[PDB]
Amino acid sequence: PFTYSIEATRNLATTERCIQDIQFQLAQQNMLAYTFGEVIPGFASAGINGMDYRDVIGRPVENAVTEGTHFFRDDFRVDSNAKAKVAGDIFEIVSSAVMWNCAARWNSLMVGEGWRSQPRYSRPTLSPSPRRQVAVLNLPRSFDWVSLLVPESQEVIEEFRAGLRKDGLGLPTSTPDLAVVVLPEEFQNDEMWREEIAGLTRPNQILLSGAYQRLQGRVQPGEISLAVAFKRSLRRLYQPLYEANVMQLLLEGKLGAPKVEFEVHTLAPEGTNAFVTYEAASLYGLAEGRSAVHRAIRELYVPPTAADLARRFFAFLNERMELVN
Amino acid sequence: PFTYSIEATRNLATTERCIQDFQLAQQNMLAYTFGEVIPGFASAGINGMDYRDVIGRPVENAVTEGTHFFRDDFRVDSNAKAKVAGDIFEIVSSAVMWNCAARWNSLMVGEGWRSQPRYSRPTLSPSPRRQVAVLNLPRSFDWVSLLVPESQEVIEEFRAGLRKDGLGLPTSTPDLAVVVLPEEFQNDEMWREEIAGLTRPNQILLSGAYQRLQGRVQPGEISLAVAFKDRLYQPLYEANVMQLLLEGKLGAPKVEFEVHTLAPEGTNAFVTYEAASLYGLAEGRAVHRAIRELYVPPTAADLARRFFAFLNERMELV
Ligand SMILES: [Ca+2]
Ligand SMILES: [Ca+2]
Repeated sequence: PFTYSIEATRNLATTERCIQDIQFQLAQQNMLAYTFGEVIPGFASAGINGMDYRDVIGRPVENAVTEGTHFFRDDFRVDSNAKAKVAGDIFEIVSSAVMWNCAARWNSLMVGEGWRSQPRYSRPTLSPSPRRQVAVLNLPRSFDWVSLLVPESQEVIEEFRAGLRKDGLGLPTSTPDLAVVVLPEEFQNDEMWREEIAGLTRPNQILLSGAYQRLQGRVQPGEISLAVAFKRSLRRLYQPLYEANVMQLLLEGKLGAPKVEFEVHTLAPEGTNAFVTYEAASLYGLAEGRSAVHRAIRELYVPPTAADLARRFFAFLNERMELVN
Repeated sequence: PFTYSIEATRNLATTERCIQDFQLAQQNMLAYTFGEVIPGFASAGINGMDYRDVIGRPVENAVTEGTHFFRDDFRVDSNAKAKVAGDIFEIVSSAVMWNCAARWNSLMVGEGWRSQPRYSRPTLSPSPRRQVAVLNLPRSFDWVSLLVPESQEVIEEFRAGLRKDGLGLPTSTPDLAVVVLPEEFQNDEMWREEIAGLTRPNQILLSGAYQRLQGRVQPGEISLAVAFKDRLYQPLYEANVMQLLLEGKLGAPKVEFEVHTLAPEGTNAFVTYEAASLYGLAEGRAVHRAIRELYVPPTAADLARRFFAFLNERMELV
C-alpha cells in the first residue's frame, strides 16, 4: 500500500517484490503497484491529495528500501545513483497518471457525462464539447513526436528535413517527456479516454505508457497543445528551453499550429536563476513578429501537492481548450 | 619565456611572479610565457605545436616556478588550474585573432600582405571599409551596448513591450565578437599593428578594445561571435538569440556563431551543432547553421589560417 505493510510485503510473490535480488535492483513496476496500486495522488484520500508531493514521490523508494532491509538486512545495498534515477522515473510516471485522470474527468465532462465530485475540484466553466477532449501521452525515451502527426504533416517535415540536408543543415531536434493533444475525432466516442484509473496497477501502467501508440499517425499539428519535461532536480537549464523553441518553430511555424506550449516540472530547483531564464519569449513568436507572443516555457512548475498539480492542469484545459471550436 | 628559464624567473620582481601568496597570477603568466610570442605569429615550432600544449604552457611554467620557490608546500587544486587554463585559452586565441585582424586590416588599407609567417593571401578586393576589429568581451557583458544608440532604442523598446506582457527578452553572452571597424576608426593604426607578445600593455589593449567601440557599431556590422569552452545547449540557444535579435529585429545580413574547444567530451556535439538557425527557418527567405562549426584547433597556425579564410569569404559581402 501507500503506507508500508508487513503483511502485504509477506504476501508478495517473488515476481511482485519491490527489490529484485540479482547487487540488488529497484523493480519500479512493482514499486508503483505496491505503493500506488490503489492510490492515484490527487484523486485519493484528502491526506494523500494534500500531502507534500516530494514525500508522495519518495514513498515508493522508501517502501522498497524497507522491503530490502526486511528480506536481506545488511546485505541489501543500492547506490544513490540508482535511487536517483528511479525516483526521477517515478516523478514522471506518477505525475503523468495524475494528468491522465484529469483528462479522463475532463473528457467525461466534455461528452456530457457531468463532473465527478470525488475528490472535489472546481467544475470547469468552458462549454462542453466532444471535440474538446484531450489525451495525455507519456512519451518513451528518444521518441520522435513527429510520428504522432498525420501522414500529410509528416511528409511536410520529411521534405523540409531533406531540403535542409541538401544545404548541409540539420533539422533541429526536440524530445519532450509528455505531450497533451486533442483527442482524434475517431476516438471521441471511445470510453477508455474518460475512465479514471483507481491505481498504478501493472495493467494501468501499460495502458498509460503505451497510449502514445494509439494516436500515432492520427494527430493534426494544431492539436498539440502542451509538452512537458520532467527534471526531478533542475540543476541542465537550456536543453528544454532550446527544444521548446524547436517545437514551436516546427509546429506553430512550419505546420501552422495555433499555440504549442511547454513547461518544466521539478521537485527541487537549484536556485531562482532558472525562473528568470524561463521567462524568455518564444524565439519563433519574436521572429514572426505578427501574432501575440508567449514564453518558450510557460512555467517552471514546482508541484507542492498532488491536488495542486490536478487543479493546475484542470485550469490549463479550461483556458486552453477554449481556443478549440 | 615560452620555454621556462630559471634566469628570467629570478629577474622578475615579487609582484611579477607567476605564483602569488597559492594563486596563479594569469597576467604575470601570460607576460612571462607569451611576452614575446604570439602563437601562430612566432617561430615555426610554436606555430605548428599542439595547441593544447601551447595553452597548457603558462600553467606548467607557473607550476614550475611555484615548485622552485615553494618546494615544501606548493599546491594548486586541479579546479584552479582548469579555470586559469580556460581563461588562457580564450585570451591566447583572442590574441591570435587580433594579429589576424591587424594583418587583415593592413592589407585592406593597401599596405600589402605581411609574409612572416606565411599565410595564404586573401583574394578579396582590398578596401578600408572591410576592416574588422576583434573584441574580447568581459563576463556577463551586454553586447547590445556595442550598438549605436538608435539601435539600442529598438532593443530597449522591444524588451519593454515584452515585459509589459510578462515576457522576457532572450539573453545571449558571447565571449568574443568580430565586428566591422567603424568608419571613424578606419584610419587609426592601432587596428593594423600586430602585437609582438602578450605583455601587460598589450593585454590591456586587447581586453579593453570593446570600450572603444561601445555605441559605435551598426547591427549589420556584427559578423562573428565566439564562445570558448552535458553543457551543450546554452551556446546553441544563445547563438539563435543573437541571430534573432541582430538578423531579425535589426536586419543584420549575417551573424554567425562559433564554439572553440580543446577537447569535445563526446561526438554528439558535432551532430547537435549541425542544426539550422531557428530564425532563418522562421523567416524562410539562405539559411545557415546556428553554430557554423564546433572548432577544435589543432595548432595556432590552423586557428590563424581558418580565421583568414572566414574573413576572405565573409567580408566579400561588405
Ligand atoms: Ca515520457
Ligand atoms: Ca571574453
